Amino acid sequence: SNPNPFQTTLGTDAQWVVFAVMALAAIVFSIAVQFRPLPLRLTYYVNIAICTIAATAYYAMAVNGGDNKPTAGTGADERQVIYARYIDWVFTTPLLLLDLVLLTNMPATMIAWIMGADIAMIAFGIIGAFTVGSYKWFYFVVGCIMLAVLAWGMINPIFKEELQKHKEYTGAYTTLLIYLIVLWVIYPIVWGLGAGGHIIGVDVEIIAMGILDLLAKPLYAIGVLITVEVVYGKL
Ligand SMILES: CCCCCCCC/C=C\CCCCCCCC(=O)OC[C@@H](O)CO
Ligand SMILES: CCCCCCCC/C=C\CCCCCCCC(=O)OC[C@@H](O)CO
Ligand SMILES: *C/C=C(C)/C=C/C=C(C)/C=C/C1=C(C)CCCC1(C)C
Ligand SMILES: CCCCCCCCCCCCCCCC
Ligand SMILES: CCCCCCCCCCCCCC
Ligand SMILES: CCCCCCCCCCCC
Ligand SMILES: CCCCCCCCCCCC
Ligand SMILES: CCCCCCCCCC
Ligand SMILES: CCCCCCCCCC
Repeated sequence: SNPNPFQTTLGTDAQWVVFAVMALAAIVFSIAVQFRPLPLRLTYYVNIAICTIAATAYYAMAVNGGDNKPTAGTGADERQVIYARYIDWVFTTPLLLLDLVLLTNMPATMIAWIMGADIAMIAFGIIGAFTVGSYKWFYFVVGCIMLAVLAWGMINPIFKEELQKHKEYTGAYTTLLIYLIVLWVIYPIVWGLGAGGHIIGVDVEIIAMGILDLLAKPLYAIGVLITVEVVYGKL
């Protein structure tokens, strides 16, 4: 029970690796956008911001994680709480959604509640992360419902023509969004096993979310950027 409940040099090394990749992606996108026509540049800037924020967060986690503070719980159930990741997510997950929202004609009211659910989800996550005992699962479950809500909203332009910008390319939107949803559903599983249940150790949770973050940010960004380039080229 509660195995390996503090970050070690294993977790720290993993964070430095993810830091390096996020920083490199931000730099590469920042140089690339200089060569691209103006209508494409917003999408590059969104992804430059995502990767820059993530690099900053991983720098913070790698430099400070060895302090083995703060913690939640006492005695044998005490476990380190890494909370920088939530500060990352409250800014980057709306930007990740924005990547796809930019490919739609969703009205402002709809974008608003999708983004609102997203921010709520992260908020319930960090509150749950610091909550000792069974009430943590109320936060968890409501956060999971918020993921379902934001996903439902993002799904609607797929089959609602009035929400579509360029219908002939619904396929690219659909594919990117399914990729995003698959990855995002893994995050609460990791949280449930780690921050929530104390079933997996802190280094393991670090590595798992490191892998997810690489897939969900710079690899996802490359997919989005390729999509908007190809679509713009065909218009
Ligand atoms: C122009 C606005 C740009 C967006 C606003 C800033 C975005 C935030 C950037 C990075 C967020 C993650 C860094 C947040 C820093 C977390 C601090 C930490 O890791 O604590 C370690 C513990 O040992 C101490 O208790
Ligand atoms: C659309 C494609 C979706 C792909 C989803 C891939 C999700 C990957 C995330 C997590 C998978 C598990 C990887 C984590 C691998 C285990 C980490 C580990 O063993 O830590 C070392 C310890 O033994 C020492 O303490
Ligand atoms: C780049 C960072 C990403 C894509 C982070 C995504 C995070 C989530 C999808 C978080 C989901 C959560 C729940 C649905 C319930 C509460 C716990 C969270 C915050 C891990
Ligand atoms: C679209 C919402 C999907 C939410 C999926 C949540 C999966 C939760 C799995 C939790 C695994 C850890 C169980 C707790 C062990 C103590
Ligand atoms: C949209 C569907 C929401 C599903 C929420 C799933 C929550 C998983 C329950 C984990 C609780 C474990 C308590 C020990
Ligand atoms: C705390 C809320 C942070 C949100 C910052 C990201 C905003 C992304 C733009 C959403 C579309 C308007
Ligand atoms: C040490 C464990 C390595 C796990 C590698 C997972 C990589 C996921 C690739 C998914 C591609 C879509
Ligand atoms: C009408 C059905 C609404 C279901 C919301 C969940 C969206 C699918 C997430 C996989
Ligand atoms: C720049 C894109 C990096 C994607 C890395 C995906 C592999 C993660 C497991 C090693």
